[PDB]
Amino acid sequence: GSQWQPQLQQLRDMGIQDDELSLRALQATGGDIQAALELIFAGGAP
Amino acid sequence: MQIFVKTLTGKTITLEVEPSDTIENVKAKIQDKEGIPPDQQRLIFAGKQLEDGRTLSDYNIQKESTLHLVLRLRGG
Repeated sequence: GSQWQPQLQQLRDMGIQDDELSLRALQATGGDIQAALELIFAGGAP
Repeated sequence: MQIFVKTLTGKTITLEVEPSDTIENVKAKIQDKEGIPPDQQRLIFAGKQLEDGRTLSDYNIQKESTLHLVLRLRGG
């Protein structure tokens, strides 16, 4: 299992397919959905 | 018909397209007003992946539908 496993699903249902990018974003943010959205949107840390 | 393209951050843009418009053309229109290349335009309709070769009517996308413009960049 994963600490952000349920989080990935929440993102997927909203409009995400790649759980990999979702995990990477969640990992970079430390566990934040909205912040992760900006992470992917910017393509990492601007 | 009028559609609503809402990004991940929250930015929502209005787009004027027809039911016979291809998803690919949609991305081309978004790029012209947003400056975002179709390459990063991973348009996902609440989980439903929108294939570029398909049309808006293909996915039963009605008017006032909210499409999610997911910018999939290589980073993170």
